[PDB]
Amino acid sequence: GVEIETISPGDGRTFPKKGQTVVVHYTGMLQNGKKFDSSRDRNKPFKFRIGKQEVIKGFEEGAAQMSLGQRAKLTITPDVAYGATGHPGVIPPNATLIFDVELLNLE
Repeated sequence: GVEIETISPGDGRTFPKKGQTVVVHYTGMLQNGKKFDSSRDRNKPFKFRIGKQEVIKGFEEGAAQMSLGQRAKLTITPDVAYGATGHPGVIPPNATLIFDVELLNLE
């Protein structure tokens, strides 16, 4: 599943909803610390839509438990990421993924 370790609290009231556009900064790492993706390098927020299957399952599941202004470390098991196949490029089979995520806005 998804483990959430809070670095900075959100308001604890305002969470992502169906029909909303989620606006976040994120950085994705393997367990060994290596980066595979980021929004922070381009220095601009990344947007994705709840329920629209635009990101891996674990990432959305984690974000949906975050409130406005929260920054957290999401630990995501392979079965809700890329699983036994991994993905072309950095991500190997059975990769538990680490995401540094900040929930900036909901549009």
